[PDB]
Amino acid sequence: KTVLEKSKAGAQSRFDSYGKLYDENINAGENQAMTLRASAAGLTTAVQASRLAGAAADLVPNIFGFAGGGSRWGAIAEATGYVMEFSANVMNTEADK
Amino acid sequence: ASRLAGAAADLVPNIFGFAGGGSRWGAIAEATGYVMEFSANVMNTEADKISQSETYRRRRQEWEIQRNNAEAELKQIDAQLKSLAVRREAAVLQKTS
Repeated sequence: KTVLEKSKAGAQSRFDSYGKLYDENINAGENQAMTLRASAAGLTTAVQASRLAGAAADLVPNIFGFAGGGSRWGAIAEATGYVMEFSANVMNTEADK
Repeated sequence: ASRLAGAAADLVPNIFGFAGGGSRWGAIAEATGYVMEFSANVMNTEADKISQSETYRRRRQEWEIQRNNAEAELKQIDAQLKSLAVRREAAVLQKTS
């Protein structure tokens, strides 16, 4: 009986240890790190978007004033700017989270 | 930070020299500098210092479980040695019989 009781205690230790880890899905440190990356990602995205929008201010009137594709020579760069600077970056950011 | 402080210093007469928001075209650059060079930068930096510490904490937790498993076995074995000793005495009594 004593041997079985020691076995029981062994299983009980494992049960409680895995129970606790299971319940504490994400630790405090892990939550702080996730929070910081999420905030940094938001800030980073805001910068990429602000930086592009700032530049866009001098491109928009050329985009509007000229007609054509390759012949405008600027609308494509701004459109592709948005696609890589913002859309691709946001998708990858969300995928990582 | 020192690289940014230099770049930010260049904007002081451009920020406090103009009343307005985005139309200033100064503050945007200062904000893109600060937010990406320092705020997002440091938050991500700390996020990895934190996850590295958590990585080690999780590793210790797994080691704690394995140590405890071994400990439980040591206790079960001592209990088994005791039950065997009793069995041995019974064998001695059988010899007496």
